[PDB]
Amino acid sequence: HEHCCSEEDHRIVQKQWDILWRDTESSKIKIGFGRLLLTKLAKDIPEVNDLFKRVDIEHAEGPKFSAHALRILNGLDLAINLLDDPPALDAALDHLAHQHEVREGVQKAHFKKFGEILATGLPQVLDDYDALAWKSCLKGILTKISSRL
Amino acid sequence: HEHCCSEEDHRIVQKQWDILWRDTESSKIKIGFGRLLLTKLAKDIPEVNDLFKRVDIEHAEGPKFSAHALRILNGLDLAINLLDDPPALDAALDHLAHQHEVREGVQKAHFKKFGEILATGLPQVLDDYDALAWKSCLKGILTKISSRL
Amino acid sequence: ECLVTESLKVKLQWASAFGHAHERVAFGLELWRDIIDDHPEIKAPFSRVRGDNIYSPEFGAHSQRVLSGLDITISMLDTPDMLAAQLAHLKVQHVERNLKPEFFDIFLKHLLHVLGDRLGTHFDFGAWHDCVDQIIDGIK
Amino acid sequence: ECLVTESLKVKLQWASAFGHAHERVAFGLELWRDIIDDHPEIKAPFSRVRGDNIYSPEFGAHSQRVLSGLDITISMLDTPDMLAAQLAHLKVQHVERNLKPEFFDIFLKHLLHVLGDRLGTHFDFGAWHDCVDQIIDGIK
Amino acid sequence: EHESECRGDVPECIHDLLFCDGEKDCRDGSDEDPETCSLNITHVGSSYTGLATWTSCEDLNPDHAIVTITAAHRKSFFPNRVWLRATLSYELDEHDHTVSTTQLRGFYNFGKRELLLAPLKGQSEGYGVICDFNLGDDDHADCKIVVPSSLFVCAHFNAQRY
Amino acid sequence: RTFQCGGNEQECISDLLVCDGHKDCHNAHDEDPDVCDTSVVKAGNVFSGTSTWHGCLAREDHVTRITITASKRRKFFTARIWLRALVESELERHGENVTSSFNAKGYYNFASRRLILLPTDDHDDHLAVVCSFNRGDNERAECHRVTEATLHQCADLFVTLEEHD
Amino acid sequence: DCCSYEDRREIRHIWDDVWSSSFTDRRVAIVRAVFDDLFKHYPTSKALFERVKIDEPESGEFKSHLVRVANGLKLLINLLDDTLVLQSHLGHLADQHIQRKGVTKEYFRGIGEAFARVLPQVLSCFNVDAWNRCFHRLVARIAKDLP
Amino acid sequence: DCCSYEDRREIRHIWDDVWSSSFTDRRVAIVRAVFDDLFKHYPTSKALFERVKIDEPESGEFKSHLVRVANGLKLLINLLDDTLVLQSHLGHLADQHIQRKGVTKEYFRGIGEAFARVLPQVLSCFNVDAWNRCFHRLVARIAKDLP
Amino acid sequence: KKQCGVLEGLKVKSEWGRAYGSGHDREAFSQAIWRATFAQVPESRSLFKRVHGDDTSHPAFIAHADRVLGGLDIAISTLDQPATLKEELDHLQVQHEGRKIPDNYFDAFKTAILHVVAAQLGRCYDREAWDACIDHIEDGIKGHH
Amino acid sequence: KKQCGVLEGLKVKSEWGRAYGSGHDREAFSQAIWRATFAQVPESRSLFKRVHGDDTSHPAFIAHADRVLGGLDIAISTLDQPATLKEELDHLQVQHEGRKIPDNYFDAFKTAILHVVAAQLGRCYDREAWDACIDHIEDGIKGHH
Amino acid sequence: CDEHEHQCGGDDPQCISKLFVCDGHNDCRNGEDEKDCTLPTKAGDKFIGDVCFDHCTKRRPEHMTLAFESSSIAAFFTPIADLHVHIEIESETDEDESEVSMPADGEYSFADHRLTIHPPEEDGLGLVGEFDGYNFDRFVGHIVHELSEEVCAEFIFHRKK
Ligand code: HEM
Ligand code: HEM
Ligand code: HEM
Ligand code: HEM
Ligand code: HEM
Ligand code: HEM
Ligand code: HEM
Ligand code: HEM
Ligand SMILES: [Ca+2]
Ligand SMILES: [Ca+2]
Ligand SMILES: [Ca+2]
Ligand SMILES: [Ca+2]
Ligand SMILES: [Zn+2]
Repeated sequence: HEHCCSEEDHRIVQKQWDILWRDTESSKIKIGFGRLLLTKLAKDIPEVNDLFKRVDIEHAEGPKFSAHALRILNGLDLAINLLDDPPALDAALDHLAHQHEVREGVQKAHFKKFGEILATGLPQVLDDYDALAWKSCLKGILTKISSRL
Repeated sequence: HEHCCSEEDHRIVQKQWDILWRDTESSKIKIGFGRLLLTKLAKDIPEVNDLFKRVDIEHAEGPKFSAHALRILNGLDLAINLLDDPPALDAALDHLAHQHEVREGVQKAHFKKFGEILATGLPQVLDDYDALAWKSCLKGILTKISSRL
Repeated sequence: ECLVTESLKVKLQWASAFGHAHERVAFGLELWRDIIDDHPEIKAPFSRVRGDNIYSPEFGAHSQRVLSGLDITISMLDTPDMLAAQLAHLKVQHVERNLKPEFFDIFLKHLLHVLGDRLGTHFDFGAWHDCVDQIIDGIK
Repeated sequence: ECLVTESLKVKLQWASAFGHAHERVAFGLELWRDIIDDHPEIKAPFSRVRGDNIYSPEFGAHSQRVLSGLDITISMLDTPDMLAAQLAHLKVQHVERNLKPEFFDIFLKHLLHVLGDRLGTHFDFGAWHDCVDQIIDGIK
Repeated sequence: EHESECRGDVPECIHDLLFCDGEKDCRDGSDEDPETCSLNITHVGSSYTGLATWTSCEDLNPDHAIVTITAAHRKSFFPNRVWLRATLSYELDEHDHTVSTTQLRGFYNFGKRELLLAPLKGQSEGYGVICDFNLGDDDHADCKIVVPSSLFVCAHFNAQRY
Repeated sequence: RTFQCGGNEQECISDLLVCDGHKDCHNAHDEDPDVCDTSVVKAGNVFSGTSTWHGCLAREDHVTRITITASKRRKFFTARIWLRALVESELERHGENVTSSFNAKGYYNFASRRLILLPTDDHDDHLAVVCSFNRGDNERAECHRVTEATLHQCADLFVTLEEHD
Repeated sequence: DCCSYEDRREIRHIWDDVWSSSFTDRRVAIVRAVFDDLFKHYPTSKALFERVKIDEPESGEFKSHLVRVANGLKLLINLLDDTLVLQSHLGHLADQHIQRKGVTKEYFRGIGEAFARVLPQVLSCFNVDAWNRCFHRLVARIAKDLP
Repeated sequence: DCCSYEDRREIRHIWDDVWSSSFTDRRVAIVRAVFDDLFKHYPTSKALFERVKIDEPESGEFKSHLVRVANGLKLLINLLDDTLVLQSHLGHLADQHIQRKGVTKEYFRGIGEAFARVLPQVLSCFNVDAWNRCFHRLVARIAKDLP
Repeated sequence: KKQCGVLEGLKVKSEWGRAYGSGHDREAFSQAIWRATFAQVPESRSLFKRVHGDDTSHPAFIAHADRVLGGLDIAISTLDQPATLKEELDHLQVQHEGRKIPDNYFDAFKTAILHVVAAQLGRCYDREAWDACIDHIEDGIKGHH
Repeated sequence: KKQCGVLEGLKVKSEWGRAYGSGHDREAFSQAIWRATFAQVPESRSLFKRVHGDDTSHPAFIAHADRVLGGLDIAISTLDQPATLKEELDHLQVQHEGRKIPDNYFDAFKTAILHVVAAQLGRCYDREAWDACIDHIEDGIKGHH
Repeated sequence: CDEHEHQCGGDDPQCISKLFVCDGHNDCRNGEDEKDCTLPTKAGDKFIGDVCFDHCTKRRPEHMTLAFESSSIAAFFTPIADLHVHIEIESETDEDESEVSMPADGEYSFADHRLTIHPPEEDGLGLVGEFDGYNFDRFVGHIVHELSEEVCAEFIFHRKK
């Protein structure tokens, strides 16, 4: 239970997640990627479309949503970049829990799915992907984030 | 006007010009090369044949000329090898100017041509050639040599 | 079909593979050599750019110009309006010559073979095939 | 004919060449690529394991499974009773498909070509040819 | 590997298994002079500490590591090695001060001047530790917390004695 | 870009804390007075030495004279000493002794004991100078003339603080 | 119950000690010794291998089998650095056992115990826990649909 | 007015800062911003690009153009280490502009000024002189017969 | 002295990429910035009482910091997409309105950022440019000028 | 405490591989072992009077030592082939019967081996296992238990 | 400094050609190239070498004495002092017991405090000892193949005082 997402584990994740932000046009990427990630979520579970209604998910390319795409995708960044400081990461995530707690409609099963999606997506943009390491870490993150619903 | 044939520039020229003298039979090379260089000059401008008459240019393979081939080609060496000591190089070249001044018949247009020839020849014997660097340096040299005519 | 990720992947890998300065000429050369040895029929249209001697500067130049265009197209996979236009523009510069549409199918075969070496096992064949293909058909 | 030394030689060289972990996938990949480019007819039976995209994980898996078996056979060259059995076992897993016996003659051609690169001039071609051959016929 | 140089003026190399065994093995006998066979390091109660900064086996942010010797005997007929037992302790939570304490077994190599300890086998399978005292004296060492199994470096800490 | 702490409690610190006023290292070596002696680059200090050229100029081995003009230290950000300085180069050109000098602005970083001096936009194209005081003291430093862009090294320059007597 | 990267490294080494020689002999005796422990505990399973002639221990038809098992394990471990491929072959390895009528989810948990009892005897410095952890992750996926 | 090797190195770097992303967006805005400065100073030239539809800035038929120009420049710079090839493509680049009726020797000297005014704004640490030097050598050869 | 236009944006957006960095550099970059901010206006510590503003090194705050720069990232990272940026800024604007944050603080926080960034980038860094853009971004969060 | 069975054999056989080593390590490994043996029972030096047992560093003895380990190698290296081992042991048995070698010495020599091997292998080494096998090998040379 | 240049040290370094060290002209600003020109191995002196790594000598001897017979410096080329040396050796086997005193020429370069002793026997083996710079009572002596410059024997030589 304590061997999940270990130093080496995340040291890896971190390294691999960086292959992404090598070029200055991170925005275009983060957006496109996050956009797709959320879309593919609403695809498999529609009751989501209503949750992201507030951010005009109806218009994927709409700034309203594009901004959102960043915020989330960028939050995942924060999570990953704090992997090497458990107490901080903890706090950082707990905070994310609360930001999701007051958003009724969002249930655990959503994250479980988003996780599966994220796990099938990453390896499509990263040539070097270590499924084992990632799954280990993503789990810890996604869980702590939804631990309030 | 002071960025022509800079330290890096000639450091390069020098390095590339050395690819040539790796084998002990420098004579055979210097000669053949210098021989060709002068020949190809008389080819494009015949009034030259009369200048090199004194050294039996008529007999390209004739020792009389072969020796000459060296002297000249070897002078170019001196020039190149003193590129990293402007005052010396200067003096060394000025001297070459005088050795050409008292040789009537030799006009500037000759050097301009010899330069173009030299620039088309070098890259034929050197696999690694940096046209820009060389042209920069060869210019400075050829000019200072003919600055008396 | 080249969607959003399948592009970024290529856009990214192209970076590492292609490279910068000389590293490129090397790439181009290696590429065309493998292509011409497989189908010497191509040395024909490349007559204007000394295709007989691929190591020559004349051809070297060409080689580069080519890869460059490829760079452009690849850098436009995300924006359709520009790609569709760019591709159409390239088709014209080609159609004007006896070009067996299979030549491109060949070019592609090798471009992948080469990137394969350069990138190694990480090379996302899928993404490239689906993506570079679309670029060829727009010129074929 | 693969005697006692001619085996140990291969058993040993296989070690250095094949390698460990990733080093292997790389080998497998390089191998199959060269094979498929030479005879694209093979992409056919490899349809189950995405043979169109050799860089895919599906095929990658396969690639490895193969080499592994090859490892086994090679590690049995010294013990005949096990080899004869193992080989027979492999023949079955293959016969069930339209497999031109020449395919193996091809596979061998490349396996040697590749080991050639990996091992260099030390590569004991003789030993391998005499020895790996004996493994193929038992499956051909 | 498996050899260390004499401390004499002549940098001769002799096998580790030969230092301090009672028989002049080095050209000059440097492998037997006291300045070499000093037990100063393996003295009972000896303790070395530094700041462990982990690079491979635990969340933990730089914390204090302490490898201290708990008992050590030298079999009369086999002097080459000073078999011993020690304890490796490193802070867990810098705030509530919890701290891990694994018991170790091992020896000290006169040749390499290296302390090699591993867990006693059967106690939560913790870590081991390698300390080189090649730092010049008997009080400074370059310790590295390893994983017994592969001696793979879990973390590193430059230690001092006291 | 990181600061190594005391040889006993070894640990890395970002030079944005190099010497900021808050104990960041376990041994606090990142606030140890001797690490942050402002005197290294006290205004008025003068460093001279020979500049041997091997990269971007056909200059004869001449001397350079870096002299600190001024030095501010933001009270809300101590990790850096901002400073202005005067770089002179007594070199021989066409004829006799000339002097090619220029005004510079830059900073001093305790963590690396690096002193970076860039030209005050002097559009005459001067090579930024860079010194490291890695020599065990605050008197001597190892410098190089470089292009502000690539930081490519055009020349080697070993300076020494001039005595005031 | 997570196979850490460190643990993988641990195993990627532990293995290099059992799978040293390129000669069957060793690996055989070990894999065998493993099964003997499986059969002494879940005798039932024994019958499953009549196809390979377990009644003839030194048969060769069976020895070869043992090797294939060994090598199949080797292949797994030697894939721990290429996750994605491992994840696939790991599935393929399941299917090869699902079509083998009579193979329970239990027998696997049983062979797992086997190694954990054998390995610690064939080599020293065996991180039983680390092994156990990553072995379970491997087994779980193999016999997910096996029971 | 000589493009030194050092200068080449300077540029081979300066460029790596503008031509960072493999996404059009950036390079576009820059090359555009460059032309906008060419047109604000030599408005005559504007007409020359009706073929690519400059009247439709966001057209795409035009954006693609900008890119081609950008990339054409990129290709040049990324050739500064292979002199001989550069010297040839540099010619080929001329011919592509000589056959473009209406392109003066002036317009080039004008776009040169353009960059020298734009670049220093899109990135810091721009050796305007070094750029200027090697850019002129490039331009000169391109429009030697253009006037 | 300059407005956060097209180019000046690209410049800051790029330079920010280098200064921001990742991993520990980040956890510090933010650290440094906040220390510089609070050092300027100790009064402001009272606003982050909820997220341990008393101890800049407390995980809670570390998170907060790293979380703040996060937004700033999105902001800067989109200075070339007015449409989107607009949104992010507006979003932030909300998370802040309500808190009595004087233009006094924002000013200090900008200064902080600038000084740290300058310390991090060494030589290649345009001050005016950043000033202009950090400003434009802050304006979008206050609503003022 | 354990018998030299199948596995315990493989273990010793493997560990021995590492401890034995080659070249100089060997010339010493043996050296160390003998010194440890003679130190225990100086009485035994008298038996190797023929091969300069007086000076453990004399070539004659060096040979002898390196020669002895040799047999021990064959022994251990075949603990997994009872058939063959049996033979080697028997062969040794002969070269030894006749010499008044008390079970007392063999005991010391085992101890020696064990202590040195442990010193050489550092951490990965099962004592019981070696004890058990070195024993089984010695028994095969004495004839006793 | 470059391959064939001498470093003058000090708080302000300067590289000059090794052909200038101890030549009579003040080539270095500081003067190093001329203030330390004392010849260590001068006529009469004897040096005893203790072996510690011998993979080539014909005798693989325990020691090796190095006697300096004569030494003269050319008045016009101070940078190199020519030496005449006898390399003595005390061998002793089972089949015999030999003694040797092979004579060889050699020079000492103040340029880098390195005395090169030309091969004594026609087996292509010569000695090359480089001095500390400040010691002069102990130098590491490498026995090499002149042609190749391969090291195959190291002896620590001490001045027999
Ligand atoms: C690990 C991935 C996730 C991260 C890191 C994450 C991050 C975020 C962040 C930063 C916000 C914006 C809070 C703010 O600034 O006001 C947010 C809001 C939200 N998240 Fe997540 N989220 C993740 C997964 C999910 C999942 C699985 C769901 C799906 C039901 C979800 C549903 C929402 C909703 C509905 C909002 C409200 C957005 C709005 O209207 O403002 N999130 N999330
Ligand atoms: C950079 C290339 C050149 C170099 C370095 C060079 C060098 C020399 C040298 C060393 C001499 C011999 C002086 C002596 O020892 O008495 C010489 C003589 C001469 N050079 Fe050049 N030269 C060069 C180019 C030219 C050109 C372009 C011309 C063509 C008109 C030219 C015409 C002559 C003539 C006519 C002589 C007289 C040779 C004789 O009869 O002795 N040189 N040059
Ligand atoms: C997908 C890859 C390809 C791209 C992106 C591409 C791009 C280019 C470009 C930009 C030019 C230079 C036009 C100019 O500036 O004058 C060019 C010229 C040409 N291409 Fe392609 N090309 C590709 C594939 C092919 C293939 C398959 C053939 C091979 C038969 C081919 C034959 C030609 C020829 C003959 C020329 C003109 C040579 C000349 O300038 O004399 N191209 N190509
Ligand atoms: C001497 C080298 C060869 C060896 C040792 C070998 C070994 C293997 C092994 C062990 C498998 C995996 C069976 C399984 O676990 O399901 C396999 C499958 C197969 N082999 Fe081979 N093979 C060799 C050569 C070939 C050749 C020449 C061909 C090429 C036509 C071939 C075609 C196949 C096919 C089509 C499969 C089944 C793919 C699937 O699982 O869907 N093999 N081979
Ligand atoms: C440690 C995990 C295991 C691995 C890695 C493994 C590996 C293998 C392999 C490679 C094959 C041979 C496939 C072929 O070449 O056709 C196989 C077959 C089989 N396995 Fe496993 N196996 C494992 C555990 C088990 C367990 C626990 C049982 C249950 C008793 C089992 C029962 C079988 C049977 C009966 C076959 C069929 C053999 C035949 O008749 O040819 N396996 N296994
Ligand atoms: C900095 C140097 C310049 C570069 C590197 C450059 C590059 C290019 C390139 C690559 C093309 C496209 C060729 C094709 O794909 O068919 C082109 C076309 C052209 N260039 Fe330039 N150019 C430069 C300067 C100029 C200048 C100063 C003018 C004059 C205003 C100019 C006018 C044109 C025009 C009008 C075309 C035709 C575009 C069309 O209608 O397709 N160029 N240039
Ligand atoms: C351009 C600069 C600024 C940006 C981009 C910014 C961004 C942020 C962000 C993203 C949050 C976290 C919101 C959440 O996830 O709940 C935040 C929170 C906050 N900001 Fe700002 N902020 C800026 C300037 C300021 C200033 C000047 C102050 C006052 C000194 C300030 C005071 C706060 C406070 C008190 C919080 C909430 C703390 C909490 O969560 O308890 N911010 N800011
Ligand atoms: C398992 C342990 C032992 C092994 C494997 C062993 C092996 C050997 C071997 C191979 C030889 C050399 C035979 C030859 O080539 O002529 C030898 C010789 C001998 N062994 Fe042992 N031996 C062992 C224990 C002992 C012990 C305990 C003693 C008594 C202290 C002993 C006394 C002798 C003597 C005196 C010789 C003959 C010396 C000679 O050649 O003059 N051995 N032993
Ligand atoms: Ca000793
Ligand atoms: Ca850590
Ligand atoms: Ca600090
Ligand atoms: Ca001198
Ligand atoms: Zn200056």
